[PDB]
Amino acid sequence: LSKRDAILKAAVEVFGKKGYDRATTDEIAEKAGVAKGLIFHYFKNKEELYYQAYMSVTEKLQKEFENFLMKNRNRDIFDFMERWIEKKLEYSASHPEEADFLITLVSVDEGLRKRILLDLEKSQRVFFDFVREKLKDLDLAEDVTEEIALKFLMWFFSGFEEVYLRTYQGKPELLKRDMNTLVEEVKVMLRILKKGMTK
Amino acid sequence: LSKRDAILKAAVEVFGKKGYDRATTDEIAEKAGVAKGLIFHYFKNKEELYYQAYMSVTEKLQKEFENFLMKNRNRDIFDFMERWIEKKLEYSASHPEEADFLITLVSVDEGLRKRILLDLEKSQRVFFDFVREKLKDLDLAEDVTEEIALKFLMWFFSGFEEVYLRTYQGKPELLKRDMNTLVEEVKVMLRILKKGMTK
Repeated sequence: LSKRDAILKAAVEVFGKKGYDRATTDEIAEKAGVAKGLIFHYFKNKEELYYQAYMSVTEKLQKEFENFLMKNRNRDIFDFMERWIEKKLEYSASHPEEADFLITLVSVDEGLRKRILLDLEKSQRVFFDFVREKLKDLDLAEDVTEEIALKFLMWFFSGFEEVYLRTYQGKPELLKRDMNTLVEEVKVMLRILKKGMTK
Repeated sequence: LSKRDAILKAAVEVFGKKGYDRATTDEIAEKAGVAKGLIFHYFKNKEELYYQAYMSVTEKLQKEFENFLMKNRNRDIFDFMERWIEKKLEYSASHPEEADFLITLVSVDEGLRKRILLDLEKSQRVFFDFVREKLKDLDLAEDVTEEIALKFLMWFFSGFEEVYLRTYQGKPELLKRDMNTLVEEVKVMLRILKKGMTK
């Protein structure tokens, strides 16, 4: 790995296990196998290191979505979103160090947290842009405008993300035990969205 | 008003405008028209005062729901939830001092915030207990179990609450301008839930 990459990897691991406040650059350097001074060669400070690590992990998730989109782009949008949720769930289950790291954002210093939040937003754009265009292929139910359909999905996915985080954060074995039941539930919920939004 | 009630009223007003950290008991006493020492006669400290004020406002919202339930209990559950959302929205718009106060919870000291969060939960129980029993009257769509139906509603309402707060907190004039469009959207979304969940 390049020195920059070894550091970012170790940073994801140390921030994940210790949290933002208690993590030290000294700890990250040790984990990465580099002199303590090297962290400051590549990164201004702990804040910039955290930010770059958060961006590296987000970029990875963007890349997983890109790959999914190219392979599933012809599917009906409900079938597509269902499969994407299954893929997301399997990703989180198989990348526990990344998931642990991502949840630390809650407790990051207000300045850095504020600076980050919007980056994540910019980074889901492709998904909802896709949904918007694919809603155009549907025979939408009476009174269901393309705007209402998109807003409804946004709000439901927001609520699902919120409950998922509350339920599973820090609990990988619980997620492993619940996965099958969760997938079954997702399949049904996407069929409720399909049936309620289309004629 | 009783001395206790005058204080709680003023507390809702001062915490709403100044926030938890910057609000002082001295300011609340002045607002309430009582000697500074009286606050400590009724309340142990600022934390207990905030807690009792949050509970007083929550009790009020419980009472508004109770009144609604008794007057609308025979309605189909989708018609019922739609009308309840309309009533909630009109309440928030007509009680801006209460809404301003409620949103301060985010920034309350961790100990008190943790102690409070669950109280709000216990306090929406009647609603979801009602929804659970009323889902029994429906001819649910294939694959839609009463458990999946309840979870889907919970998650959607969570996402709606989250976006509403983000959009409208501190912005009463924006809510006033958007109300009509928001109500129209709610009517359609509840019809999508009805159509997707029932045969």
